[PDB]
Amino acid sequence: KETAAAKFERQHMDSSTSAASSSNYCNQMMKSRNLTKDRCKPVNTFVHESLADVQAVCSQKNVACKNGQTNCYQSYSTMSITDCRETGSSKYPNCAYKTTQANKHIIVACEGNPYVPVHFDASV
Amino acid sequence: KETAAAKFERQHMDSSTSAASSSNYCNQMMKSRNLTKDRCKPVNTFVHESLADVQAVCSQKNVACKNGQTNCYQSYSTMSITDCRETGSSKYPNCAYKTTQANKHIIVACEGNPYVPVHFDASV
Ligand SMILES: [Cl-]
Ligand SMILES: [Cl-]
Repeated sequence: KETAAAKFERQHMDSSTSAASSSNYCNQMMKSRNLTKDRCKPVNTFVHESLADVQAVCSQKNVACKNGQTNCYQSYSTMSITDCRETGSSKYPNCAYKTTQANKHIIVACEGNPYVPVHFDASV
Repeated sequence: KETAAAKFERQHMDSSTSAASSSNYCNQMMKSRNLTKDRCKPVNTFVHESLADVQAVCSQKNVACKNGQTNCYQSYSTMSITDCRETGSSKYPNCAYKTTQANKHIIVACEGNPYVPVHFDASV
């Protein structure tokens, strides 16, 4: 079984690009990170910063999670992110995504020792 | 019982200001929109655009909702928004919120006739 920290890395980290460079970014990344294996994951955000910068958010601003838990943290700075969301034309196994690049604060849930991101809650 | 459309208006519309003007915006708005009545709503976004502009999103870009439903729409343009999230010092009945102003696309779920926003899904 994949650890929670490792799943977060796979689903939400893309440190190898500064930003989405085209409309096809999401189609490509959703496939390669294995998020379209048996069904199309409807919504998923990738963060274009170093793993260290994202892990650091776990010691930044403590805020409520949307679900009411108290282990969420909001980045002090904005980060480059890409939101991927299925389009109307999307139908497994032919998943199709809209790519939206933005620079926003991120909010992650953190857990464990070391205390690291395990869920992506939202961007602001 | 409040209708779904009316609840969306109460929870998510603030057309009377162009933007949050101070750190106390959320404390004030969460109280006055009756979102701290019996418990502190952990997270809530207000949109600083006309009701008509927000309703119009229901005929803009169709995208997946985070929960996998297909009735979500992403605004073509960015909108002024304020995210309100409970802080660590927050404890009912003394709710306390962090105010974060941003200009982002909004994503809403739409339902009914007329086809209007009934949930705020996310911002991008
Ligand atoms: Cl996500
Ligand atoms: Cl919200």
